[PDB]
Amino acid sequence: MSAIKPDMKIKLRMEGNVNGHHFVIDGDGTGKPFEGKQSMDLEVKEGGPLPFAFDILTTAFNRVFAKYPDNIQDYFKQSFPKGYSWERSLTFEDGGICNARNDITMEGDTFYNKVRFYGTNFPANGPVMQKKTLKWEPSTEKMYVRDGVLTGDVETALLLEGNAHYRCDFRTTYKAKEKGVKLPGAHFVDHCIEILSHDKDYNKVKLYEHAVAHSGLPN
Repeated sequence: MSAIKPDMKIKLRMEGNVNGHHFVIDGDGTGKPFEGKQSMDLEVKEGGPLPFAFDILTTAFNRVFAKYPDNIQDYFKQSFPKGYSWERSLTFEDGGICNARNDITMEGDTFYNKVRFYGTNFPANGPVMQKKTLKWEPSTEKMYVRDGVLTGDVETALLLEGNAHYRCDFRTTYKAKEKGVKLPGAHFVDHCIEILSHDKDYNKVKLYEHAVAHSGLPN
């Protein structure tokens, strides 16, 4: 019997600053850790309407919601009940840079998330500050160990209006709270993130993510 139930609740608070614009966003959702699926309702509480593309934030709103096969060590499920934290750099092709972190805890059937998101050096004429993004392309996260730390690299892109892509490189470090959770072997995580619904200025958003771990093969 596991600390992690087939159905778990999610409670989040994000505070952040992009190009000097302060905001606070709350989230409430549910997910299925063993199926690799989560959805959540987000609401901007302060700083709305946001003057930048909501899409830059969405990967910051937990790899516990990833379907892991038996033959890959699941570092994220093994980290509970005490939990884990991640730190992420997002590097955009036009010099925009973000730093995000999440400290994740579990109380009963609920994951609590303390999220911080800091963004700077977005050009005022670029697609983030002009709100020209449409979605993230599905991508594959490469997981590996660097200097004894579990590291995930993604090379991906935002689709823009007008048949263009805006490229972004992600690097995330993941750290169990508990001393002694064994690191996994190198592997991949396929993921897809989608905004299912939104209101006029993206003050209320429903967000969905699906993630599957694998070793790079078909069988």
